[PDB]
Amino acid sequence: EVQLQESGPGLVKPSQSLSLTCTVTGFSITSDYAWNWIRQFPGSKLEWMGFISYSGDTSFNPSLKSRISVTRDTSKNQFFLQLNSVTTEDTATYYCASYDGYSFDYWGQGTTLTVSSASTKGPSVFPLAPSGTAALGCLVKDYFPEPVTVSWNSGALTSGVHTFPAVLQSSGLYSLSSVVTVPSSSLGTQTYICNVNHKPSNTKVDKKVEPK
Amino acid sequence: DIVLTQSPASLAISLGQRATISCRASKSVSTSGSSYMFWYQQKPGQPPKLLIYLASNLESGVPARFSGSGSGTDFTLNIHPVEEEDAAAYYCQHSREIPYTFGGGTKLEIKRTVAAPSVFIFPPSDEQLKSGTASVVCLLNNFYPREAKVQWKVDNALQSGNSQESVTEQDSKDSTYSLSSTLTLSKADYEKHKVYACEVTHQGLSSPVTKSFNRG
Repeated sequence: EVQLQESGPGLVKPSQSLSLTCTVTGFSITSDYAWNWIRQFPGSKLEWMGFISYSGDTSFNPSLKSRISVTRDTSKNQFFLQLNSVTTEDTATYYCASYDGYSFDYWGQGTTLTVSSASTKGPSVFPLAPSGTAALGCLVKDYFPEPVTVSWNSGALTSGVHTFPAVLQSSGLYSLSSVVTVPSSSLGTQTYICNVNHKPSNTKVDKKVEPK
Repeated sequence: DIVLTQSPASLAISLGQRATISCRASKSVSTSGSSYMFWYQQKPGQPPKLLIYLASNLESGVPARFSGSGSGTDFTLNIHPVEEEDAAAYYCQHSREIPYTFGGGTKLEIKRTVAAPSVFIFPPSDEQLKSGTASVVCLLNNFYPREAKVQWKVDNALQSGNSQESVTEQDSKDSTYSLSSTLTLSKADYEKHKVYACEVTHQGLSSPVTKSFNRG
C-alpha cells in the first residue's frame, strides 16, 4: 500500500543547489510518521540527512544544518530535499524513508545524483556478437552521468544475464557491458535484443545482437 | 554523535550454517525501555531492506532465519540457516538521538564449491570501428571464488595499462561471480595487429585458459 518514490535531476554542477522530491502514495504525510532523507555515498557509507514530521517539524544532521532544507507539499503528498552549495562530496544515491517510532519500514527506490561540471552524454550501444553454451551481450559506451539500465528481450530474458558495474574511462565517460549465456542451438531461432535506457540524456536504444 | 562499529567487515559462510554480525555503539542506544537498533540487508541497485527493528523484532515479510539480540552498546544479527539469497551487505543503524547514524556495513559471502569460469572473447563490432575506437571484451562467467587473473595478449605481446575490468556481486542463486575485462585500442592499433587473446588464471582451472581470435 505505502510507497515512496524519489525524483530529481541526476546531475548538478559544483556550487549550485540540489532539489529532490519524494512522492508518497497510499498514506498521507500529515497522518503520522517522520519523513526522512538518507544518502549513500559511492563507497557505500550511509548518512541520515534529516526529516520532516507529519506536523511539519524538522530535524537535521548537524553536519548539514547550514545548507539543508526539508519541506513539504501536503496537497501533492510530497516532501522535498534542498541541499545548497553542493560539492563533489555530495555525489551519492539519495533515498526517502518513513519512520514511525518503531521502524523504518518504507523506502524509495533511490535516485542517483552526480555533482560535476561535465555535460550529459547519451551512450553508444554496440553488440557483443556470439561466434553447448554461447555468450552474447552489449557494450554500453561513453555516457554521463550514471546510471543506465539494461534488460534483454524487453524483460523476457532474465536467466543467465550479468550486467556489470560501469567503469569511468580516462575520457571521463562511463562504459559497461551486459551479457547473457544461452543455448548455442537457440542462436538460429531466438532473436536477441538488449534494451538500454539512459534517463539523463533521454536515450532509449534497442540493439539487435546477431550471430556473426 | 553515536558511532556504530560493525564486525567483521566481511565473512564467508557455508549454506545451512550460522552467520553472526556484531554492531557496537560508542554509547548506549537503549532508552525509555527500548533499544533503538535496526538491521538492514542491501543488494546492489536496491534500497536497504529493514530486517530487524528495535533490536529484536522481525520485520513483516522477512524470514525468521533472521534474528536480532542485545541492548545498550552491544548488538548481534544472526542468520540461520544461511541461504544463497543472503549474499548481501548488512548494516546496523540507531535512532536513539539526532543524528541517526549507520554502521559501516558487513559483506556476507556465501561459500560454495570451487567453480571454474567459462571464458568468452568478443571482437569489436564493425559499428564501433566506424567511430575510431576498438573495444575488445573478455567475459569470465560464473566462477568461484572471486579471485581471478586476466591477461591481454596482442600478437603474443602482453598488454599493460589499456584494460579495465569489473566484477558482479555474488549471484543470489548459484553463489558465483562473473567478470568483464575490456581492452581499449585505437582503430589504427587494432588494424595493425592480428591475434587478440585473453588469458585467464583461476584456481578452478588446472592451467590458464586462453581464448583468442584473428582479426579478419
